Amino acid sequence: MEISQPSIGIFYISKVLALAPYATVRNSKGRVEIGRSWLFTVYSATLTVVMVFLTYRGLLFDANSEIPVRMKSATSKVVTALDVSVVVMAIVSGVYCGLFSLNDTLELNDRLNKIDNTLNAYNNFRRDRWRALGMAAVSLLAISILVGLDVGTWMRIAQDMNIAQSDTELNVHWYIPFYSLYFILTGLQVNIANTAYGLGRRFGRLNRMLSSSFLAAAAKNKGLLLKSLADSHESLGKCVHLLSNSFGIAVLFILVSCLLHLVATAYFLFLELLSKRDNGYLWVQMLWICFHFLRLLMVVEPCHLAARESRKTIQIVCEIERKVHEPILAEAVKKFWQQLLVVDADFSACGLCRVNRTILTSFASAIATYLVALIQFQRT
Amino acid sequence: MEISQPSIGIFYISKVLALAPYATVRNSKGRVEIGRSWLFTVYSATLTVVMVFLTYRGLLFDANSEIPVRMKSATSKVVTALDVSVVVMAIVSGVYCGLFSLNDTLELNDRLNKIDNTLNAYNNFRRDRWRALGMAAVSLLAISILVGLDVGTWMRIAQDMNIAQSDTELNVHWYIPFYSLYFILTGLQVNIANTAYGLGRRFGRLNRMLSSSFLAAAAKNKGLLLKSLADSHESLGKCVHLLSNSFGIAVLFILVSCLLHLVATAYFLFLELLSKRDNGYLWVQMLWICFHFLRLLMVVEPCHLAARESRKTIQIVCEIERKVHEPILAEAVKKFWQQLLVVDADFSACGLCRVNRTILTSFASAIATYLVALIQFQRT
Amino acid sequence: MEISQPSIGIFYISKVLALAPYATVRNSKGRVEIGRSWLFTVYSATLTVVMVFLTYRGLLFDANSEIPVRMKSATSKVVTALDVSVVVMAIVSGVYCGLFSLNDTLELNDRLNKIDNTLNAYNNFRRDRWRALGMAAVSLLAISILVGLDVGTWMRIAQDMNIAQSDTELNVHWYIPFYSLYFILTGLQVNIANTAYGLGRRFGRLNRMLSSSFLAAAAKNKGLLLKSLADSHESLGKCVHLLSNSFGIAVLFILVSCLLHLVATAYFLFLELLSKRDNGYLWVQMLWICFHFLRLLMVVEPCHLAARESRKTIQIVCEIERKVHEPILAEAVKKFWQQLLVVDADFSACGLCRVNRTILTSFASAIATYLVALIQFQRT
Amino acid sequence: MEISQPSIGIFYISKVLALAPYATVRNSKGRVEIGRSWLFTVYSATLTVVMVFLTYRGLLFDANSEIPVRMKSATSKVVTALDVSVVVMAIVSGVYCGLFSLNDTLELNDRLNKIDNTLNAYNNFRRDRWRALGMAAVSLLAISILVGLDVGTWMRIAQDMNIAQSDTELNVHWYIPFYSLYFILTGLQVNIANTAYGLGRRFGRLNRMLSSSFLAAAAKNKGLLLKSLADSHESLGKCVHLLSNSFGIAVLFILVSCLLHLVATAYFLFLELLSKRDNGYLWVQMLWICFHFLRLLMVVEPCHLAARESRKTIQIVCEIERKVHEPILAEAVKKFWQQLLVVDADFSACGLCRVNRTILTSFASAIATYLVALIQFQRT
Repeated sequence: MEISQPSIGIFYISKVLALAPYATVRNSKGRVEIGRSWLFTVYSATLTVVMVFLTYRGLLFDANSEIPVRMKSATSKVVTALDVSVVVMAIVSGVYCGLFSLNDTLELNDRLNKIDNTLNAYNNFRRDRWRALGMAAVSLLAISILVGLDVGTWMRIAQDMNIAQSDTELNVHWYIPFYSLYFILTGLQVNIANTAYGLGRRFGRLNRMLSSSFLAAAAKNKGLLLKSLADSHESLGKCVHLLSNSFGIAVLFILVSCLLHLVATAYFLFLELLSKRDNGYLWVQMLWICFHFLRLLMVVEPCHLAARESRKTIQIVCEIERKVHEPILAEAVKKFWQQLLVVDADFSACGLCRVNRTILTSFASAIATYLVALIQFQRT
Repeated sequence: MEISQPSIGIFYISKVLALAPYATVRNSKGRVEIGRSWLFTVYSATLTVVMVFLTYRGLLFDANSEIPVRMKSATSKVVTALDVSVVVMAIVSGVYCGLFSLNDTLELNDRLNKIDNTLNAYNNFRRDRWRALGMAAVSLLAISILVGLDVGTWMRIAQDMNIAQSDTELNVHWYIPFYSLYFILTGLQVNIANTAYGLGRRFGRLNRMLSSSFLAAAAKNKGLLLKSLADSHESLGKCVHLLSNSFGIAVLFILVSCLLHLVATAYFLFLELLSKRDNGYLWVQMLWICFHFLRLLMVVEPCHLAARESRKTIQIVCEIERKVHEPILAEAVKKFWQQLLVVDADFSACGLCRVNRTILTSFASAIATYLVALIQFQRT
Repeated sequence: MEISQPSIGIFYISKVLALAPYATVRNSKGRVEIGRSWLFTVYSATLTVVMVFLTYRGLLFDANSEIPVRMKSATSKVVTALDVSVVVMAIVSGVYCGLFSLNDTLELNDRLNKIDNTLNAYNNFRRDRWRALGMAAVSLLAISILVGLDVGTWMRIAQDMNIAQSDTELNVHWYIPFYSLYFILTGLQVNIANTAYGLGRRFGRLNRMLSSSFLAAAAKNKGLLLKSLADSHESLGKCVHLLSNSFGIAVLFILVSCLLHLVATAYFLFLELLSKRDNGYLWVQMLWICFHFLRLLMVVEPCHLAARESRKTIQIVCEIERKVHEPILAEAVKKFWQQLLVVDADFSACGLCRVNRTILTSFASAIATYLVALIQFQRT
Repeated sequence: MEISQPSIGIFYISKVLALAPYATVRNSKGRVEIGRSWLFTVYSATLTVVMVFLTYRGLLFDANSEIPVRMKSATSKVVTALDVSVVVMAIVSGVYCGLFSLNDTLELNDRLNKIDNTLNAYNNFRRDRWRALGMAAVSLLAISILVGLDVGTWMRIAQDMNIAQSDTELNVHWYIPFYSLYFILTGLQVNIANTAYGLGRRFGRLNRMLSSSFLAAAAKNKGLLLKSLADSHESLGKCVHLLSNSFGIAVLFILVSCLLHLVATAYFLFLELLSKRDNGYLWVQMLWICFHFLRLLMVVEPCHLAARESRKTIQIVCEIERKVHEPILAEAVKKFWQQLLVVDADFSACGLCRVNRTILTSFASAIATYLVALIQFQRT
């Protein structure tokens, strides 16, 4: 997990959302030290347990209410329970990752500090800060707007089904912890995306530096510069492995949540389209499909970008080999090419799957198969 | 995207079909310069928007007509809407690719000019021109014939269902923009196939030159020739990457269109075969299956051929290593083998999938699964 | 396609079955020359066309008879037509491969002669001849027995359904060309399996020779021996590619036939088990499942064995590197290791799929999916 | 198969469970010699045949009883028969593997003795013994508890359905051989997991030794130490191949058993949940799901761990290359890197599939697909 000064806003958002239980004090040199915050550690554990219990308490209350709002039919009960369960597993995995990844966070940030020093010619504090804040603001605004629309639509649905001998508005009011869990999930995805995007961006900066220093006395300094670039590439690969080892189960549960959410929400959209009972509900479900697809991209694209940027470095080095003539420089380029021969670039979610754009194709095939099967389920 | 003098006819076809908004003036040396044509740029954007709007306007008109011809049943409505949607996405992606790939087109054609100069012993202007014109003519003739047959069959179907209190012929007449979109899709596929086939053909010419110059004073010239061949192979690989980066989303949407078209048309053929209501409709649907399979091959085969031709070069170089004895020549062959160790050969459609003949197996499995599921859908 | 003196019996079986239209005259040196036999070329083409036409004529006759025996229900009609179609495509592809693979056959046999000369210490004429004749005899005996059982069972079924106003025995008698096509398919599979098994066996002999000559004046001869082994390995890989290029579509259609046959026969076995109408039919269908699984193994196992044997050579060479000290010998082993780094070992069926034991897992998954879907089809 | 002094308890458990028919006498040096035990060889074969026959005899008795307990409905009959069949195939494959893997067991233990001598600094007799005994005790306790719960639940179900004119308790009493087969399966899985975990643990110890001796006169000894580490890594890879060649079909049938068990038990849990007839049965089925998932992990995780540990050695060696300067030491590290370039690390179950955590994803997808299809089967 990355905590830098440009992206300190994302870290604060994750910290208040029980995902980054670390206390950071900025040094006079601009470097950010990281240490365990036991106050926020117990706060994160307590908040996760309490709000997960509250979310399931509201689920049971809706199921045991006089007039259920969401847990009405057996199919609706199973779909709603699964919808809550995937969010709960994703946020719990994210909090667990944040609690037990302090050492890997320290190693990742130390390596990133060294890499940033190496690539100081391509650092942009303003652009990085605005990109990080923009991504966090857009994600939080999107989830806030969709939560407001969803709660309003469900409040209207509850009012329509309301009977004078029971209250249905409180049933919608008891789903507030579920939407707060959605906020925690959004913060966790923003934090993971920020770290993975930073790794891919630094890989791209390394490739740009290689091409700008080797394809567009002095030879000793140039060889030292190439040695620094090779060390930075190896360190960036280790950083990718650190992020995978720390948040692999979180990414895996995010992917599972995205798959189940897309299938279930599309199935509900088909049911409402067949019934044609409400139009605003259809638009809200379409927005939910967009949100789930966007967060799937937000977890998939950064890993694919990092892998691609890290895998084109060997082609750049091959060109450098075809262009180098100096003995010590050619030996250094040979060492770099040998290192790049066996680099493990792809992001792995605990070894279950490799996180790249191929996951999108697998997700699309699985969504189509399960959706069609559910249609046959409904007709029968 | 390739624009050469032998294949200038395909470029003109793509230009009038809103896919190649580039102005090319032939030099006195025979080289074709390429520049943005703002007249054809705005023409391509305007034509795409206008005819897409007209196609969907005709779709809505058919759905809102007194007697619908194609949008009759809910299953028919969904299938017809999806049939129009995949064509619209494919042609829009192709036009978008053609609008924002001028720089990559310039780089690809510059590299191809250098490669053609290197392999001038294997260039055949007459054969290349006739192959390109033949492929374009066959594709345009096939789509023209199938459009005429489809509109005639649908006109007959509309006449059979016609009632004196409504007009059904105009419903078929409003599907003309959809068939024009089919023409644009055919032109886009011809352009992509021409570029990819040219890359694979040049890879094969490079392999032939390697085998004819190294397996069947002077040594310095021979080593320079091998250096040119190695540079040509690297440039051809970069050309494949340029084509993938420029038209990857177009190829991906073409593949999606082919998959959906094959599944939907086969499902309609099964429905008509079960009903046994019309025989000419069955033959037209069979021709549509042939056309969709042929265009799937036309987008899949060139990429597979390019990958295979580029991947056998390393075996040829290994034989050259086993046959070479000259010091400078052996060093050059060693450099070539090292370069060929890490070549990225497969064509990638935005990283979603690798375009080769394995896609055919995946398509066949997916088609069988979805088709059988649709049969169970219809029986229920 | 391999035609050697030990396996000349398999070649004669394939020749009389319209699969090997080659005229071979044995030399005084024991080498078998191969040339096109226009008499057997036109015989193969004529026999294939005639018996394919007869098989489909009998299919149409059964469908148009007063009391159909196999083409009774629409589901039965589709299953029986597909059962005939896969056999027809497989045998036609095999005959087409045999007609247009004379040059590759010549190259493969020339390479195999050189390899056999290199590995003459491990050649066993008696064992190879008895293995080839045993495989051919077992396959022909199995298909003969199953054809007799199938025709007897169908004759009994026709007699049970017989009505005095029609003849049903002639309906079974018109399926004789279909069973002859099964014989041609068995011969084609035997020929392909013999060639692929020979390639894998020679790979294993090469590995044994490497381990027995390098792991268990003189150094110059030993280096020459290693050069011969490296050339033999490269030639064996080219032989695998020759077999793939010649009979890839035949192997692909054999795999398609095996998949469709297993699914359809298992579905019919489930139908008969549900009906419990006949027990001998159930046993015959179980034998057909065994036969289709065995021929699937007969086409899959040899390719997997060849790939495994060719892929363990690099490990043997790595051990030789760790054991070699002589300068020229170490250089030769380095060249061999470099060659083995980039060997294309897996058998490819026209690039559609890689033929190994992974195909068995894919087949099992596909069979389970389609079978379960067909069960839901039948219940509905 | 591994038989060491720390893990001698697992060997004894496997020996009394007809899985390790080997007689071992401990030497005065602490080394364990292994030889065929014909008494236990015939005991293993006789016990396997007898109890398999008894399990199927009880299955037939339940099917032919007046009031069947488990083989009541046709769906129940098929599910129960498949449940018994997968266990029978798994235990039979395990016994067959144990009977015909004496030579590979000898080779594996000789190699492991050499590796343990090489890595004697990281051997922990107490920790290894307690880990092996703990894993065996936990697995046996879990299967014992679940067998007791399952037999008690089925006894209660039989008592509820009991009619005065028949006995149903004996029907449950005749399923005792099936539960004994479950015990044999648990012992076989413990033995396989112990061997695979030992291989992965030794790979990790080798990586730790490499990092502690090369990253944290004398140079000759250090080079000899690296040569020993390289030999140990190659020997560990050969040990993984020995385990795969010996117990590949056993692992494959264990995977098939796990897949079928998870699908069938989940389907029965869904049926009972829909019926809501018994709650204790639901809890027992949930425990069975946990047990099948845990044994799937117990067969999948060790292979994935071994592959990962063996695949990070090349990265460690790359760092050593970047840190080494001594000529003979650098040459030794170059040899080690060359060896690690082409290491076959993944565990293969007879080539059908590669055993790693990707199997979990494939299993999850297959389970979801078959389960949903079975739900549609039940509703229809």
